[PDB]
Amino acid sequence: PTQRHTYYSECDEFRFIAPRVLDEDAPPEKRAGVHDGHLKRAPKVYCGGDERDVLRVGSGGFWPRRSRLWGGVDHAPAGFNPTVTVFHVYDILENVEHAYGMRAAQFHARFMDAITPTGTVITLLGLTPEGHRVAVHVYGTRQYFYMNKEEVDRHLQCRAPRDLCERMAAALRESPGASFRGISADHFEAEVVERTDVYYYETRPALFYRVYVRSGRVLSYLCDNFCPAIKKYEGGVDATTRFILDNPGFVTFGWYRLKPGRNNTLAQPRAPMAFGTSSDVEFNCTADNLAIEGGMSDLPAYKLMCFDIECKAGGEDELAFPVAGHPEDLVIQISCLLYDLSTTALEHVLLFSLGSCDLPESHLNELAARGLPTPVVLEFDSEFEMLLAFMTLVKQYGPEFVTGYNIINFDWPFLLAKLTDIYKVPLDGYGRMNGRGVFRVWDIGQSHFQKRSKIKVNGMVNIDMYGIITDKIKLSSYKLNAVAEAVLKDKKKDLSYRDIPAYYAAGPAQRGVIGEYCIQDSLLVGQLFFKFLPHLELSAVARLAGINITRTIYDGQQIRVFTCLLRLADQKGFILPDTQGRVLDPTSGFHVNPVVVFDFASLYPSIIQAHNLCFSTLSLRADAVAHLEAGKDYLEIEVGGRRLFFVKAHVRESLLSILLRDWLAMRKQIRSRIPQSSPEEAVLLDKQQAAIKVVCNSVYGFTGVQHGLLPCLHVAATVTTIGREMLLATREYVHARWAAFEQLLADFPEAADMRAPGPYSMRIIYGDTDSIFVLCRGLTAAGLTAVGDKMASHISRALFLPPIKLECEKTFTKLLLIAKKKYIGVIYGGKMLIKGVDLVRKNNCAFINRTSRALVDLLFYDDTVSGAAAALAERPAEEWLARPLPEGLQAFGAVLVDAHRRITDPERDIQDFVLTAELSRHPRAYTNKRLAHLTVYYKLMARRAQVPSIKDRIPYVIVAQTREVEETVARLAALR
DNA sequence: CGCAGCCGTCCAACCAACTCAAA
DNA sequence: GGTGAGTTGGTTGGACGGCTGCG
Ligand SMILES: [Ca+2]
Repeated sequence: PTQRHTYYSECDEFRFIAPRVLDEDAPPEKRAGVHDGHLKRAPKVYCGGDERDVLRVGSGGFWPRRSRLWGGVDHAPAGFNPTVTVFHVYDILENVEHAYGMRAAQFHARFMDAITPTGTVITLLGLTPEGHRVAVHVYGTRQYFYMNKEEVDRHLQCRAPRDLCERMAAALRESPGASFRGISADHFEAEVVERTDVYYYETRPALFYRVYVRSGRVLSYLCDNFCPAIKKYEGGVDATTRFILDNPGFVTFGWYRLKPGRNNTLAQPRAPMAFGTSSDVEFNCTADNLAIEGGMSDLPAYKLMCFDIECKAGGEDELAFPVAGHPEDLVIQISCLLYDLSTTALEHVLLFSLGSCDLPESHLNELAARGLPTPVVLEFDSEFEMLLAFMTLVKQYGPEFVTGYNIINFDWPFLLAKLTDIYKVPLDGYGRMNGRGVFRVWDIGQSHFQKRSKIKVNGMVNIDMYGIITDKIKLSSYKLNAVAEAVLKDKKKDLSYRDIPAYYAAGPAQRGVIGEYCIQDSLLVGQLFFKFLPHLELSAVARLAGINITRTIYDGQQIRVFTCLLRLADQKGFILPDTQGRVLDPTSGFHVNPVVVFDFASLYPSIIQAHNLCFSTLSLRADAVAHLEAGKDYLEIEVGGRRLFFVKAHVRESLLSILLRDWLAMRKQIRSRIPQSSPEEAVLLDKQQAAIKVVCNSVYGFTGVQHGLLPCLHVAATVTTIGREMLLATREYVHARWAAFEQLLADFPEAADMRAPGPYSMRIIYGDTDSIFVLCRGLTAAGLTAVGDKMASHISRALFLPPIKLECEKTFTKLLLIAKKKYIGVIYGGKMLIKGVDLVRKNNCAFINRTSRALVDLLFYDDTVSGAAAALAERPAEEWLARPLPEGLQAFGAVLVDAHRRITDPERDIQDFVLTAELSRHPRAYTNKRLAHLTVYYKLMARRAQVPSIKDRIPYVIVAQTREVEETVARLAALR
């Protein structure tokens, strides 16, 4: 081939690592540990009693393939050549081609020029509607950056643009390493343009050199090593972003059409021996050969692989957590389920097994009954053969989407550690590209218990359902079984990691039980994936933000806003510089008068719009605004000690304000269609409106993150300053206008029915970041739910400006304020809401958890306890030491007395009082020694001097000093 | 009877182990 | 990616108060 394929298509030799337990009639002395040594035969697969080599492609293969090429052999049917008109892009790659490298391919001159002598090529990855895999390579996208003309001319004595091209070329030749060679001024194109720096209102338009560069590597050097005295603009912008922004309409995910170019040129199909990727067909084109295909929105037949690995620790402890760098800690099985992402149908069930494995009739009957495919079990003699066969599947079937549970944190890191460290397989050919592609995992950072990681593989969207579900569903435990019982309501089986070595050693039937359990977990995760449809959300954000779905997952929130801002800033002639290097506090207490929550709809975005906040409307200096009129043409605001100014929208409209304005218009338009739309559309529209929400809410954070892409702490500080002043204005208005019931009634004549017995008062009692809680003494809760909408409306007219809206969320009938962001309350509908508090403690026993709930539930649902709890707030805490406790709390005390009785009673259901831990270590002293579970294992409290199981959970219950348990532990301390 | 020394008790801070959470 | 797991429970050290001994 023209570019070498770097994945394995042939293999004669490998490091054979396999458990000695797989050898039949081995004596017990040999039936332990692993073989580890080289073997000189082809890697091999056994399936249903047939054998094939792993890397043999042809008829009879034990797993499906969607690969045209294998090791440069074209396995397409004779004369295969599908016409491509429309195709759906899901991911975009950017790579440097060199005309010299491609000289043996049959490419037209108009492509060769765009890579002469080098150039970035954008590769669109997709399917046709018939399910043919396509790559379209787009030529001609130069990256570019700007520098101020007067600073450049003065700094390095340039007269005309080709001088700057020579200066940059020289700065490449003279690099500290030999990293840039073959350079000329022609690697650059430079032109003079007029632009304005995005920062500050006073800033004049100036002449900049816009410099075009052929490679992101060349750019990254000039934007760090060349004239660092001169500030640079948009040097961090990648070729993908330039491609998406420079062509109106274009998207990183969606349907496209091939079409004639400006000189009636066409896309050129590549020959098979010139393919860059594992695709059925490939094309060269330029961006004028492309258009969006409007009216297509159905996803094509992409394939999803859901996978899960089982591992067995092979060292001195068979029950320790396995470590990939220890050769003897093996991958023993991999379940791999292949779905069609468009129909949601499970198409294949593959189980890779080290050692023979016979799946149970029970399991095979259950799958057949559920209508699912019959599993193919693939058996391997060694761990290398298995990992190579899984990676061979990944390259040959090429699943566009991959999922699993903790696949980023464990399964991929363990596999790729094994493949790179133990075995020495180059991963750069195992993605969509045939070599030199990204295939990498990395650790997030200093996070020691929560080991967390990211992955990028070219052309493969990794979505981990652990990430999706932790980001969505509030749960006590995120173990996959706990999630299956919570989300799918489905009580599936367990096999412990402690059971696995005992099962694995027994024989093929017991290794089958490991298979059943492994398959079943991948099925649960597939069902979770197609419940949440997370690809549709990530797709929606990718389309909206103008970034690929890969960056949508693995990069932060900032790049989303940055890319949108960059498009808009360009339209308006701005350029973005490359970044260098209290009365609201709750008096805690219990309220039995209704509490209305007012809450600002999207406070920070609505402030940004209302007050026209932006980089480009800010000023720090009065002579910037001395020609304008105060209050009319600009806002003045003291923020963090500085006097900031922001010109109002009719002087200059904020770029942030325009982004937010336009997004919220789209969100309305979509949500207006949802009730009319067909149920297939209704889910898509729901994903679109959700994508817009997360992008809007990220604007505030984007400005506030220092050393971010485009920071402006003055805007973030003004947003939060205005937010604080708005909450106090809300409090002052509410207190001043509605001091007396008559004033409320004059504004809302409904209040005549609402009026409850006793004194009327209406006071703010808590104020969050963007909500206010109003204690409505002397009003009934029922009508107050409705009057709150009209109050919130009236406040939003009297105060504030048209993008800002205060809304009535909810009415508590009873509320316990505990602290900032901690409260419990019962809503008017009877539902209890708990915020910032856990009433069940994970380390406590059932007796304590249930009794804790009983006390809180009684405070909220017994009005006698509620009223008496309100009476407590009449006095300081110390005075209730002297005075008798208020009448009505006796029923609350009664639950404590009852629970106390139930400790020291016969017929104590001891099972409610069982604490628990798993011993895990060896059972002797360590440091702290007296760990309860050790003294109910080793120095056993109640019973004989040893306990059978070292790695499972010790149940234990505390008991009285008795001159019997004392003697037991005090003598066991001597036995020791 | 007063003062000094020693012992006991209480409080605060730090360190270690468990938990998921993958096996 | 910047903060460390939270959490608790046990152990050690320091301070304060009370009782006993000595002058
Ligand atoms: Ca997993």
